Amino acid sequence: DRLDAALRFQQEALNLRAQRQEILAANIANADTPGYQARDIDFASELKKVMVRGREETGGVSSPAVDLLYRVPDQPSLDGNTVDMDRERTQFADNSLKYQMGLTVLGSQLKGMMNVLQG
Amino acid sequence: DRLDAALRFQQEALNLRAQRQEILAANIANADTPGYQARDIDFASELKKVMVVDLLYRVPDQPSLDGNTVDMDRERTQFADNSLKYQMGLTVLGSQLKGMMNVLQG
Amino acid sequence: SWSLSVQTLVFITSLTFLPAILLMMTSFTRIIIVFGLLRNALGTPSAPPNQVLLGLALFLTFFIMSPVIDKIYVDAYQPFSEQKISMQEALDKGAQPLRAFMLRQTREADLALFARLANSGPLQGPEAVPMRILLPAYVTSELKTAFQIGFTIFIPFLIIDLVIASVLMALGMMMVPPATIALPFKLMLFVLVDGWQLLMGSLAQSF
Amino acid sequence: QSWSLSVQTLVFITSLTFLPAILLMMTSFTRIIIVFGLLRNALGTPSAPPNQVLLGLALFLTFFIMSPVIDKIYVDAYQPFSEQKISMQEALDKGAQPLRAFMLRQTREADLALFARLANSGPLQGPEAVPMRILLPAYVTSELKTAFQIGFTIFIPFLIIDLVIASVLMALGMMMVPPATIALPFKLMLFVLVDGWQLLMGSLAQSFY
Amino acid sequence: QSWSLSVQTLVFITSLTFLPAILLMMTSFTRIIIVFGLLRNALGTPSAPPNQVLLGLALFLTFFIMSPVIDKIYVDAYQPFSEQKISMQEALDKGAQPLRAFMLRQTREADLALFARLANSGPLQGPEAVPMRILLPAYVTSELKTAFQIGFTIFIPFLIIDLVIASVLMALGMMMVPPATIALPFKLMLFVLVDGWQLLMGSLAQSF
Amino acid sequence: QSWSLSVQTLVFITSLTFLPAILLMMTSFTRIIIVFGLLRNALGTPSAPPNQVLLGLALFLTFFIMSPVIDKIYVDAYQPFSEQKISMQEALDKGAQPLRAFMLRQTREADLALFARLANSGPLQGPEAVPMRILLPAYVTSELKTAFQIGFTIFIPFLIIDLVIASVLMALGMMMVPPATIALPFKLMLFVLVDGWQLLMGSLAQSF
Amino acid sequence: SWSLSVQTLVFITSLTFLPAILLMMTSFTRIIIVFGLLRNALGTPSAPPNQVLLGLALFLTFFIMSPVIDKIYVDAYQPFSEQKISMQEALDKGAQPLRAFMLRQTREADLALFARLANSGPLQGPEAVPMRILLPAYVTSELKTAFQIGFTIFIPFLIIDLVIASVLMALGMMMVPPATIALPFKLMLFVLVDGWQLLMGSLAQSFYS
Amino acid sequence: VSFAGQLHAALDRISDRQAAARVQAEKFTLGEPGIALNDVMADMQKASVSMQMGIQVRNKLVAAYQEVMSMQV
Amino acid sequence: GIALNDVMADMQKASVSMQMGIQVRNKLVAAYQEVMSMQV
Amino acid sequence: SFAGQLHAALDRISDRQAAARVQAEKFTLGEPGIALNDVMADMQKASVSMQMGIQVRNKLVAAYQEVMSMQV
Amino acid sequence: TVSFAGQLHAALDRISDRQAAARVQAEKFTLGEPGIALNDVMADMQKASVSMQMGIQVRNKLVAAYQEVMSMQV
Amino acid sequence: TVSFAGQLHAALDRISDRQAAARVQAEKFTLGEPGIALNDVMADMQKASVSMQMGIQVRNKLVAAYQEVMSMQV
Amino acid sequence: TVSFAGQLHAALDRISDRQAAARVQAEKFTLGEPGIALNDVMADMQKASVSMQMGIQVRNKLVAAYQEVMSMQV
Amino acid sequence: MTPESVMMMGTEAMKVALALAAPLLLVALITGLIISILQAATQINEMTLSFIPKIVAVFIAIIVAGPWMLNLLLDYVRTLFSNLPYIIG
Amino acid sequence: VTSEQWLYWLHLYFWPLLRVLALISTAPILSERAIPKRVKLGLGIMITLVIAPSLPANDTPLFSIAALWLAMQQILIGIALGFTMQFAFAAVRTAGEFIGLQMGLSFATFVDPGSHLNMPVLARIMDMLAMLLFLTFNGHLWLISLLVDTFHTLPIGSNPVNSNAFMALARAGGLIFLNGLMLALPVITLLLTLNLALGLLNRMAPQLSIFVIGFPLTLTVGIMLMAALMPLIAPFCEHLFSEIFNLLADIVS
Repeated sequence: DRLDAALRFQQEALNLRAQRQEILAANIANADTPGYQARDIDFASELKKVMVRGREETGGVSSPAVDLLYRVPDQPSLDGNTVDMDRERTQFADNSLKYQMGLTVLGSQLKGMMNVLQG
Repeated sequence: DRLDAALRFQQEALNLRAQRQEILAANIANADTPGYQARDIDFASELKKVMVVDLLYRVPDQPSLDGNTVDMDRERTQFADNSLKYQMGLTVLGSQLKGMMNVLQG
Repeated sequence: SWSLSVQTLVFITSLTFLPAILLMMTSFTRIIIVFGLLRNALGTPSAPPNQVLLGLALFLTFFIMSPVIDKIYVDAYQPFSEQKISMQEALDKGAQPLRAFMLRQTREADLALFARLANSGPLQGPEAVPMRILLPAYVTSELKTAFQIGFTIFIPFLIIDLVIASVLMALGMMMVPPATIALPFKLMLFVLVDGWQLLMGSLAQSF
Repeated sequence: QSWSLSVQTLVFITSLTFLPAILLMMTSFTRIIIVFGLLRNALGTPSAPPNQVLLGLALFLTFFIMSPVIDKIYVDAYQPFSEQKISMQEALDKGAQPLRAFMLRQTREADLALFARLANSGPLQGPEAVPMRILLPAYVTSELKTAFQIGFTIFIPFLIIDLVIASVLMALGMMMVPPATIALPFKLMLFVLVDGWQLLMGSLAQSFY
Repeated sequence: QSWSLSVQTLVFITSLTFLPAILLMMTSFTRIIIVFGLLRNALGTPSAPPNQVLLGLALFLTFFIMSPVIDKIYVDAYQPFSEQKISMQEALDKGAQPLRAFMLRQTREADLALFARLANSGPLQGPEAVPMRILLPAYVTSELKTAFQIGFTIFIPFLIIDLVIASVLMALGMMMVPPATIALPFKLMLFVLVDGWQLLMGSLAQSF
Repeated sequence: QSWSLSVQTLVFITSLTFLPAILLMMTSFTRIIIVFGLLRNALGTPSAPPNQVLLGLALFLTFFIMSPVIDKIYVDAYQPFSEQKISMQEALDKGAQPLRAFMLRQTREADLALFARLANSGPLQGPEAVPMRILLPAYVTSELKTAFQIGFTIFIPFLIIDLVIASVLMALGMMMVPPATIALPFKLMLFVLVDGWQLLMGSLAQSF
Repeated sequence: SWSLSVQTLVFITSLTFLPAILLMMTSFTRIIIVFGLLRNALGTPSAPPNQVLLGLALFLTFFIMSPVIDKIYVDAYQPFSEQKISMQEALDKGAQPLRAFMLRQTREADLALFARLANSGPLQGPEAVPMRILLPAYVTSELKTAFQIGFTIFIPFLIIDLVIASVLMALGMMMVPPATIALPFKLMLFVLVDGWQLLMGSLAQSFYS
Repeated sequence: VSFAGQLHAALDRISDRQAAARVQAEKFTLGEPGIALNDVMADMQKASVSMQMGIQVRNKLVAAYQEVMSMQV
Repeated sequence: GIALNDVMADMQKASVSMQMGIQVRNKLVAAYQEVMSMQV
Repeated sequence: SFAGQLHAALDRISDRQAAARVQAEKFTLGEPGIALNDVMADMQKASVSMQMGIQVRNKLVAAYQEVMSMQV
Repeated sequence: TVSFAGQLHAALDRISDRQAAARVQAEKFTLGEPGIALNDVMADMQKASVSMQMGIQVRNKLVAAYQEVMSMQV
Repeated sequence: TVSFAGQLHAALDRISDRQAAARVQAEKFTLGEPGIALNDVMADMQKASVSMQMGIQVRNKLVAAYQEVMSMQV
Repeated sequence: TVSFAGQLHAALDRISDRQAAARVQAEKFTLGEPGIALNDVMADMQKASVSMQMGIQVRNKLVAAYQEVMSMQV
Repeated sequence: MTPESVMMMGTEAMKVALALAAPLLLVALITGLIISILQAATQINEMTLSFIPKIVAVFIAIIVAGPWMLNLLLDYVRTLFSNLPYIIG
Repeated sequence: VTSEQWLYWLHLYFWPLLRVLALISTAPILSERAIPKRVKLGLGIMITLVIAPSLPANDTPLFSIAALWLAMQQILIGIALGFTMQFAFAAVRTAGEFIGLQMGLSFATFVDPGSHLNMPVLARIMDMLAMLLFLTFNGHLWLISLLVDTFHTLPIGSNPVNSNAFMALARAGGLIFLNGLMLALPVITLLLTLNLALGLLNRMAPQLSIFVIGFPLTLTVGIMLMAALMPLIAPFCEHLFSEIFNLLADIVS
C-alpha cells in the first residue's frame, strides 16, 4: 500500500506518456490522409484526473478514458487535414525525452529502495 | 552442430547473393565483348540445392550485330536488387547473432 | 510523515534491538533468573535444557505482556490504520503502556540514583521520567526482585537438605553424603506439591 | 587547508569502525564489565544475570559516566563543525583533549612512565604534552589494575559468608555437607538486603570521580 | 628494471592483503598473545579481560617493540623509495634485512637446522645468506617455544597460592570445601600487589 | 593438435578455483592440520597458539615436504610446457605422475580396494592402472586414518601426566582440587623440555 | 521445438539449480548428515575440515549415483545430443530414472502423508505418484534414514565415555574431566575398527539395499 | 494453470513468434510473391523485443531465486 | 493488453516486497536465535 | 541527546528526499521555472545522502553487535 | 560408462576446433587463396565467438555451483 | 620515531590537496580563465580520481586486516 | 629448488617489461621517430593490457584461494 | 526399524558397557572392602590409605583383562557398523 | 496477456512458507544443526508449494503493519508447536540426568554448582534413544500434518487470540518434571534402598566406608538396573508423545 502509493505518480505519468506517444504516432501515420483532424491530449489535466480517479476504459475494441482533443490548425489545406508535421515531430521528440525522464526517475527510486533493503 | 543449422540458411543465402553479384558484375564488365552471352543463376533453385552452381543463359531482348546479348537496363536493375538483398541478408544474420549473444551476456 | 525509504531503514534497524527490547524493557530477565536459581536449587545444573527454560520464560513473558500488548494495539495498532494519529504521536503513544508498566515495576531508589547520575534536577513528576533514567533503573529493580524470588525458592530446598543431613547425622552416619539422599526427596516434594504451577501463578501475581 | 568532502566522508566512515575499540580502551566500559565478570563469580552463580543484561547495564553506566566528557566534546568541537566554523582536522585535534584529560586522571604514573621508556620518548614537559600512543596502553593497564582491585574487594563479604557457613557445618560434625550449596542462598540474601546492585553501581560511579 | 606504476600498486595492495600473517609470524605479536592467554587462564578468570582488550594491548606492545625495526626500514628502505631514489624491488630487498636480523636474533639454532635439513638446502656460510622461506617457520617455532616457556614459568606463583590454601583448608578437616573459591580472590590480590600487569608487560618487552 | 590460446586461458584461470581443494585433499596439509588440532586439544588449552599461526606453519611444512614432487612436476610438465614444446593436456597428464606416486606411497590398500569396489573396477592389474578419481578418495581416507593414529598416541604423555597428578593429589588427601588446573603448567613444562615442536615437526616430516 | 535462443536461455537458467539438485534430489544429504553427526560424535568439531568431508561426500555421491547418471545419459542426453529428441522432451525422459531412484529409497508413511496433504485422489500404484508428492517424501525419508544411521553411530562413542567416567569414579577421582580422557580412546577405537572403511561400505550398502 | 505452466506458455509464445518471423524472412529471401520487406523487418523487430523481454524476466527470476536461497534458517 | 510499462513496474514492486519480507524475517530469526543461544 | 541527533539527521535526509521528489513531480506536470539539470542534481544529492545514512546505520549496527557479543 | 571429465574435454575440443577452423579460414583469405569469401570469414568468426561465450557462461555457472557447494558447512 | 598515524594523515592530506587543485583548476576554467586548457583539466581530474581510488582500496585492505586481527580468541 | 615466489616475480617482471616496451614505443612514435607504425603501437599496447589483466585475474584467484584456506577453523 | 529393535539396540549396547566396566569396578570394590575390613580389625582409621592399593589393583586389571575388553569392544563396533545398512528405515 | 500477476503468487506463497519454516527451525530433529540450512529451506519451500494453492490467498500488503502482525502470528504458531514437541525430550533428558546424578557420575556439581565440569552421559544416552524412538513412531510426519491442520483451526488471516492458553504451554513445564519423576522412580527408589543399605554399614565401625566401597557398588548397580530398565521407556515414550500431541491439539485451538 505505502510502496504502491509512493510509486504511483511516476508510474501513472509514464503510462500517460505512453498513451500520448501512441496518439502522436497515430497523428504522424495519418499525416497524408485527407480529412483527418490531428488529435492530442492535455497531459496535466488528464494526469491529475487519472490520479484522483483510477484508470478506466471505454470498452474492453478497447481504448483509454482520455479526452481526445483537437489541435488548432496552423495553415489551411485543400485535402482537409490539420496534421502539421513540424508540430507533430516537436511533440514527438518532447514526449520521447519526457518518457525517458520518467523511466530515469522511476528506476532511480526503485534502486533508492533496493539500496535500503539489500543487506 | 546445432549452431550451424540455425545459421545455415542465411549464410547460404548470403553466399549465393555474393556469387550472383559477381556474375552480374561480370556481365556488366563484358558488355562490349562481341559474342559474349549474358549468364545468370536462378537464385531460388540453387538455394534449395545448397540447403538440401549452374549458369543459365539470359533470354536476349534486342538483337545486336556483334552477338552481345547483355542489356544494360535489365542487369543494372538486377545488380541494384542483388545489392539490396545482400544488405538485407547481412542485417538478418547480424540480428540473429546479436540475439544469440544477448541471450548469453550476463 | 517522512520518507517511506527512511521508514523502512528505521524499521529494519529497530528490528535488530529485539533482544534488547525483550531483556531490558519486558520482564524476561526476571523469569530467566528465577528459572536459573531454581535449577541451581534442585542440585542439577542441566536437568531441564537451557533451551526449554528460555522458551518457558518466553511464553510467560508473552502472557504477562498480553495486557500491555492489548493497550499497544488499542493506542497504536488501530489508530495507525484509521490515520487519526500516526508516525510520531503514535509510536510514542504506543510506547506509553511500556512506560506505565516499567514505572509500576521500578523501585524509587534506582530511579533516584540514575537521575542524580544524569544531573536531572527538575524531574518532579512521576509520569515524565525519561527513558534513559527509567531503563537501567528498571533492570536493576528486576535483578533485585529476581534474586529475592530465588531466595524464597531456595528456602524450602535448603530446609529439606538440612533436615536430611541432620537425620543422617543423628542416625549415626558420619560419612554418607546427604546430597545423594536428598535429591530424590527434593524432586518428590517438588512434584507432589506441584511446585511448577504455583510458581508460575506466583510469578504472574508478582507482575 | 580543509579536507575535501570525499576525504572527510571516508575518514568518518573509517573511524566509525573503531567504536568497540574506542569504547573499551578510552571510556569507562573496561572497568565496569570486568567487575561484573567477577561479581557474578563472587555470588556463586556463574550464570547470574545473562551476559547481554550485564553488557547493556555497563553500556548505560558508561554513558552516564562519560556524559560530562561527551557534553564538553559536543560543545567545544562538534558544535563548530555543525555550524561550519571548524574543519575536520581541527575538530579531531580539539575534541580529544577532554577525553585525554579524563584518561589521564585515571592513569597510574608508573604505567605511563613504563610506556614512555618503552617508546624512548624525549622529556615530556608536562601532562599536557603526553602523546596518545603513550596514554592509551597506560590507561588500559591502570584500568585493568583498578578493576582487579575493586573485584578483589568485592570478593570479601561472600568469602566471610562461606567461611562462617563452613565453620558452622564442621563444628556440628556435619563434615560430609558441601557448604557451597548452603551458602549460595545466604549470598543472595546478602546481595538483596544491602541493595547490592545499586550500591555497587554508585560505588563504581563515585570511583571514577 | 623498475616495475611500472600499475604493477607497483598491484604489488602494494597484494602485500597489504598479507598484513595479519606478517604481524603474526614476523613480529612479536604471537608470543605476547600466547602469554596473555596463558596468564588469563592462570588467574582462574577465563573471561575477565575481554579478548579485544588483550588484543589491543598486544598490538600496542608489538608496535613499541618493533619501533626500532620500523625506523630502520623507513630510514634505509622506504624513505629512498618515497623520494624515487630506488626502485620497489631493491627497496623491498633492503627492507628485508633489518626484519631478517631481528627474527634471527630471536630464533633457536636447532629449529633453523631442522628446517634447513628438511628443505635440503646446501651448506650456508654464516647468518648472512639464509632464505626467508627457511627463517620464517624456524622463527615461528622458536616464538611458540619461548611463549610456552614464559607461560609455564608464570603459572608458578598461582600454583603456590592454590597449594597453600588447599593445604590450610585440608589441615582444618574441611574435607568438602573447594579451594578455587577461596583461591581466586587471593590470586587477584597477589596479582594486584606486585603490580602484575605493568611488570609482566615490561618483562615481555625486555625479553625482546 | 593443440587447444586454442583462449581455451588455454579459460581452463588455466578456472583451475585456480580448485587450489584450496588440491591443497587440502591431495597434499599433506590435511594430516598436519589434524595432528596440530589434536595436539592443541592434548595440551590442556584449546586455543593457545592462534589458528592463523598453525595454518601458516602447516602450509610451510606442506611446501617443504612436497618440494621434491613440485620439482619433479616442474621438470616434467611446467618447464617443457612453458617453452612451447608440449600441449596443455599432455603437460597435465605428464605432471600428474609424480603426484600420483606421492599419493600412492601413502595410500592404504584397503581404502583403494574399497573405492575400486564401489567404482565397479574389475581387472585392475599394475599399481599404474588406478585412475585419479579412484585414487583420490582412497588417499583422503588413508590420510584421515593416519592422522588419527598419530593424534591418539600424541595424547598419551599428557594423559600420563594428568593421571599421575590426580592420583598423587587424591592419595595425599587433597581430593577437592581440580587436577587439570595443577597439571597444565606441567604439560607445558614437558612440551618445552622435550622440544615438543621441533620433534613433532621432525616426526611429521619423517612420517612420509 | 523452441528457438535456439530459447533453448540456450533455458539451458543457462537450468544450470543454476545444480546445488538444489545435489541437495534435495541426490544421495548427498544422507552422507553429509552422517558425516556431521560422526564428527559431533568423536569430539573433534573441526577435525576433518569441512572441505575434506565435502570432497569425500562428493566423490561418494558420484560413485553412488553412477547407474542413474548412466541411464539418464543413454536414454535422454544421447538422443537429445543427436537431434532425435527435443529439448522439452529430454528433460521429461531423464527425470524418470531419477524419480525411480528417489522412489525406491523413500517410505510408505511419507508418501501417504504427502498424498493426503495435496488432497489428491487415491494412488493405487506407484506409477500414479507425481514429482510434487515424491520430492518431499524422498527428502523426509532421507532425513530420517540419515538421523537413524547417525544415532546408532553415536552409541559406542557415548558408551566409552560412560565407562571412562565410571572407572574414574570408582577410585574417587571425582574432579577429573572424563571427556579429555575419553577423546584419545575414541580416536583409538575409530582407528582400530577401520573407522572409515566400515562406515563407507555401510553407507554405500545402505543405498544399494 | 500453474507458475511452471505459465512460464512454459510464455517460452512457447516467444519461441513461436521468433519462428514465425524467421519463417517469413526465409520466405522473403526465397523470392515467393506477396511477402513485403516492411512486414519482415517489423516482425524481426517485434521478435527481438520479445526475446529481450524474456531475457529480462529470466534475469530477475534468477535473482529472486538466489535471494530466497540466501535466506538463513 | 498489458504493456511493458505495467509489467516491469509490478515485477519490480514484487521483487522489492519479496526482498523486504526476506530481510524482516532474517532479522526476526536472528533475534530469536540470539535469545535462544542464551545461558540462563 | 544521541537519539535526538540521529532523529535530526534522519529528518534532514528525508527532507532532502521529499524536496527532490516534489521538484521532480512539479517538473513532470510541465510547471515552469524548474530545469532538468537541477532535478537530476537534486535526485543524485538525495541518493548520496541516503547512501550515507545507510552506511552509518550499517557501521553502528555492526559496532553494537560486536559490543554485545563480548564474554562479560 | 559416462565421464564428466571426458564430456568437458569433448566440449572444449569442439570449441577449440571451431576457433581453429575459423582462424585457418581467415589465414587463407588473408593469404589470397581463391575460393574463400569475406562474408564466410566473418560469419565463422562470429560463430566461434558465440561458441566461446557459451563456454564462458557454462564455466561461470559451474564455478559458482562448485563454490556454493564447497562453502557449505557439514 | 616513525608513526603510522602521521603517515596516514600525510596520505590523506596529499589526496585532498590533489583533489582541491583539480577542483580549483576546473572552477577557474569554467569561469573563462585564459591560461587553462580543457585537456589539462580532464587529466588532472582523472589523476585525482585514481589517487582517491587508491586511497579507498588501501583503507579497505587496512580495515580487513584490523577486523581479522581483532576477531581472535587470544 | 623451485620457489613459487620466484615464479611470481618472473611473471610480474615479464608483465612489467611488456608494459615498459609498449610505453617506450608510444613515446618514440610521439616524438616522430621514423620506422614506427601506428598499428604496431596500438597492437603492442593492447597486448600489454591483456597481459596486465591476466596478471590481475591470477592475483585475484590466488588471493581468494589464500583467504579461503586461511579462514578454516583448526 | 521397529521400536523393539531399537530398545534391543540400547540394551545390548549398554550390557556391553556393563561388561567392559564390571571387572575394573568390581576389582576396585573388592580392594576397598578388603582394606576397610582390615582397618576395622586393626582399629586403624585414615581415609587415605584405602586410596593407595585401589589404583594399583585397578591398573593391574588392565594388564590382565585389557586385551579381552579391547577385543570385545572392537567386535561390538565392527558388528554394529556392518549391520548398520540392514536396520535402516 | 503475459500478466503473471506477481503480488498474488507472492502473497499466496509467503505466509504458509513463514509458518512452515518457523516450525522447521524449532521442531525436534527437523531443527538439528546437522542438517544444512539449504536442505531445511528447500523442505519448507516444497511443502509450501504443495500446500499453498489449496488455501485462500491473502491480500494484505507486505508493506504494512498488518504484514508484521501476520509474521509474528506465524512465528508464534511455529515456535509453539516445535517447543511443545521438544518438551518430551526435555523430560527424558531430565530423567536420564537424574539417574546419572544418583549414580554419583558427576559429584562435582554438589560441591561446585555450574563449575564447567558436568557430563550427563546417561541423559545424552536416553535423549538419543528417545530421538530414535520418535523417528520410529513417525512423529515428525505428524508434526508436519498438524502444522498443515492448524490452518483450518487458525487461518493465515489475522484472527483474535486467547490467554490462559499460553499458560498451558508454560504449564506444560510441569510435565517435564512430573513424568521425569516416574521414569526415575522405577530405579532411583532401589538406588535409595542401596544407599540406605550403605548407611547400615556406616552405623558399624566408624569411617572405613563410603567414598571407598559405596561408589563402585552403586555405580555397577545403577548400570545393570537401568540396563534392565531400558525396555521400559518405550511405552513411556509413546505416553509422552501422546500427552504432548493431544495437549497441543486441545490448546492450539
